[PDB]
Amino acid sequence: LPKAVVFLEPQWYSVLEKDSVTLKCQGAYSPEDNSTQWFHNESLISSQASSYFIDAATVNDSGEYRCQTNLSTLSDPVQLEVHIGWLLLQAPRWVFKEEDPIHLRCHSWKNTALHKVTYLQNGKDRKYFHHNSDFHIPKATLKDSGSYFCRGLVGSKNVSSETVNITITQG
Repeated sequence: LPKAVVFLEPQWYSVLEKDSVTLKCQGAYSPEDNSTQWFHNESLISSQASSYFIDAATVNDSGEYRCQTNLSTLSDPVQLEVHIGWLLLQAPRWVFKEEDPIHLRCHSWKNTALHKVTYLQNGKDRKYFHHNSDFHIPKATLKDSGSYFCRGLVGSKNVSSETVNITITQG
């Protein structure tokens, strides 16, 4: 009767190439069959462990991920997106409820450092940071809906991220 769940570790749905992602399956097992079945898009993959680890993500790792065990039925789809760029604005989801926490992160490419970071909403500055820190909105309002992106300096390069559209619902 219980359904399995796929968790992303770290919580970000959108990753950049070369990033590490661990997809966890939460299900029930019986001593006879200890394996886990993983599904990429609609196709069965080779991983039989509790957690599927992607050491260095490629564009081919994008898509829907599902999992099931012998005692847990097929899980709901979990989407993973892989981008190529100097910067990326990450969030746990793109749809939030009102009074819900929003954790945004301005993530730069592997082995690169970022400074003079600016988080923007609808073309306007929300928060500036001299050094790379995350952007936290503990309680989301209806004023928090819109187009977000982050801009910063990777050494000398003035680079901006692609747009993420955040939707805020009431119920």
